[PDB]
Amino acid sequence: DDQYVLELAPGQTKVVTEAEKWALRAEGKRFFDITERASSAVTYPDSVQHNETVQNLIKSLDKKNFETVLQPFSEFHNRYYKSDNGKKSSEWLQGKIQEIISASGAKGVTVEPFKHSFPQSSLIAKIPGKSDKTIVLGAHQDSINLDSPSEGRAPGADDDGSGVVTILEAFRVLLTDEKVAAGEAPNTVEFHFYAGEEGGLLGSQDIFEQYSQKSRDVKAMLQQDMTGYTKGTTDAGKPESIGIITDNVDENLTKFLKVIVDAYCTIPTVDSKCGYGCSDHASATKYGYPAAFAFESAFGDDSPYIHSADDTIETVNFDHVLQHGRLTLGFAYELAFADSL
Ligand SMILES: *[C@@H]1O[C@H](CO)[C@@H](O[C@@H]2O[C@H](CO)[C@@H](O[C@@H]3O[C@H](CO[C@H]4O[C@H](CO[C@H]5O[C@H](CO)[C@@H](O)[C@H](O)[C@@H]5O)[C@@H](O)[C@H](O[C@H]5O[C@H](CO)[C@@H](O)[C@H](O)[C@@H]5O)[C@@H]4O)[C@@H](O)[C@H](O[C@H]4O[C@H](CO)[C@@H](O)[C@H](O)[C@@H]4O[C@H]4O[C@H](CO)[C@@H](O)[C@H](O)[C@@H]4O)[C@@H]3O)[C@H](O)[C@H]2NC(C)=O)[C@H](O)[C@H]1NC(C)=O
Ligand SMILES: [Cl-]
Ligand SMILES: [Zn+2]
Ligand SMILES: [Zn+2]
Repeated sequence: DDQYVLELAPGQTKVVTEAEKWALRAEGKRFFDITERASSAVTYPDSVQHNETVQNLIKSLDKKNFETVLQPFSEFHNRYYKSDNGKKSSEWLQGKIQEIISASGAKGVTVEPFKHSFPQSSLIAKIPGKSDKTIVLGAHQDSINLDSPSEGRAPGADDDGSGVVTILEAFRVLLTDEKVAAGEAPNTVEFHFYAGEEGGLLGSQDIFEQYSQKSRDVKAMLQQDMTGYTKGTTDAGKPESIGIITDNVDENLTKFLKVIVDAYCTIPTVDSKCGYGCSDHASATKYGYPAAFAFESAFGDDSPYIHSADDTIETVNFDHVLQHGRLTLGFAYELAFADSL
């Protein structure tokens, strides 16, 4: 005591100290932290159906908005989920989401905190549709410095500030569609900003456990974690691409994600695996929901600065973030209007 229980592979657990937990992370191992829960097909459209509408919404994306939000978000000393910094950064992000909702005038759209047993709350923004079939867009809002998690500097600009501002800007543009804002889409859309991802997927485990216990009908979940770093790709002489993960994800949903990238982005896809417990999509998968995951690059070309003080906004390519904004908008809109899910 304190003893943390980690799940490193299906049905395989290890009891560790907190220091050993961060040492595992530093070696590249991921896991679910299951300390508090110690014993714990959908067919998609074959092609895009709303190309004219989505192409017009894409013209409203503004890459200056990514940097306007990411700069002050990264100025929190860290956004560590067990720190008062992480409570304050979540409250700040909640205020930014609320400013977008209030300025849209969309009567039924809300954001609410999801409480956890640590100071940093997750955030869920909801766009009600005509049915409770739900499409989820996710990113994690916490950051960590693995050499000193509680008090170490962690700007978290790429990991995962980039994903946060990607889906926040897609959320803003979605609310400019009159039918979506009025609640007339056949399906409900939610934007999730997960707390405590760096501690072992703590916030997304809580959310999808509760959704499963309440029989929430999640028809698709897309996670984005690190959407901004292209220098590794360009240094290697490789084509700028959207990375698509192929393990711990739903195969049909991943095929649909590639349809979305082919239709709405101007760069190609590149497949990789990233292992067990890799990001918050793994929590959706664990609790039985179909999930997919996109990120910045091919395997091994991602930011080498993550989990340190050097994960700064100067490493982020906002033209690449814009490509992820386009795919987020297309994924959300096409599935919001997929009445056969
Ligand atoms: C959703 O909706 C959106 C709309 O919002 C849809 O957008 C459409 O998307 C498609 C696909 O992405 C686009 O098609 C592609 O468009 C470009 C057109 O680019 C213009 O420039 C060309 C180059 O011109 C320069 O160079 C010439 C050299 O001769 C100069 O003379 C010029 O001055 C320029 O400097 C130009 O050639 C094009 O002209 C053609 O189109 C006009 C407009 O209709 C005609 O007047 C012309 O006569 C001529 O037909 C154009 O003005 C093209 O480059 C793409 O063509 C390639 O791909 C075709 C399909 O594969 C293929 O048949 C062509 O031969 C061509 O192939 C060439 O390129 C390949 C690589 O790309 C090579 O491998 C190959 O060897 C060959 O060299 C293609 O036409 C639409 O433009 C775009 N439309 C709009 C309105 O935005 C979107 O499709 C929708 N999505 C869905 C439904 O999923
Ligand atoms: Cl990471
Ligand atoms: Zn991350
Ligand atoms: Zn991380």
